[PDB]
Amino acid sequence: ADQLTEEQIAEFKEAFSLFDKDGDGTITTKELGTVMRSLGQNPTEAELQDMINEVDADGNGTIDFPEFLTMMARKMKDTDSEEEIREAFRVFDKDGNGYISAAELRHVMTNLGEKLTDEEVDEMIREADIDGDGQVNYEEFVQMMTAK
Amino acid sequence: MSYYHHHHHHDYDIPTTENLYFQGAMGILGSGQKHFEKRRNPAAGLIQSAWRFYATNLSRTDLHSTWQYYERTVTVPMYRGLEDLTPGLKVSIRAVCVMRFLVSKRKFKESLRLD
Ligand SMILES: [Ca+2]
Ligand SMILES: [Ca+2]
Repeated sequence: ADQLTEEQIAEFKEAFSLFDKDGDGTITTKELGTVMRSLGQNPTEAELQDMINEVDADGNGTIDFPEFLTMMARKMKDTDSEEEIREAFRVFDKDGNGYISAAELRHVMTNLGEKLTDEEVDEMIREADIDGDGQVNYEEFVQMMTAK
Repeated sequence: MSYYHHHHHHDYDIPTTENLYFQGAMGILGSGQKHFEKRRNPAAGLIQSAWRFYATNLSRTDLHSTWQYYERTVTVPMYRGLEDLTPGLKVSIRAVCVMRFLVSKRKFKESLRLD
């Protein structure tokens, strides 16, 4: 599953073409960092090298278009990689009914990983049918997010 | 260099002895500093990279560039070229979230396993 239809190739094409400068045909670390820097969020030089290690198995250090397309596309939208996501929650759940409380959920989301501000934490709640007590069923939340 | 000093006085200050004790083996909430502790940062990254992958809307500016195109339409003059190279931020977010997510899976696996 690399596309459903050829329309999606246009979305992938300009996503690549935002990164590539001057038609050299492959994305180097300088180009990859440059788009993010112009937008206004700049990863570390170490992070950029870590990123272009895991992507690009040819191992030359410049990202090719079908390799990028393969990375973007993979299997389309799916209930993907569940054991990796699901067990990640299980390291840090509140109690043996399978939930995380909202106050702790905001504190981990704000201060770890990608570091959310409070409104986008509330947006996570807003996509799930939660009323009253504010306790999040992570296993169900993963089903809703990765629905197909 | 720096030391802590305390004062002790009186007799029979706490005669009752119903101090709590453990009569069995049960799970206790904790972080194992050597290894288990270092999984906090990747797990949060993996979860929040995945959320971006789902997201159709975010608190960030999507529609602002379309409002600038409406200001272009109000002027009476017409230009064949139109806007040039409009930066695609929503497309850019889609491109970086998948890379961040794939890296996050490897980082979760190289924090599940540690030295
Ligand atoms: Ca290039
Ligand atoms: Ca390459």
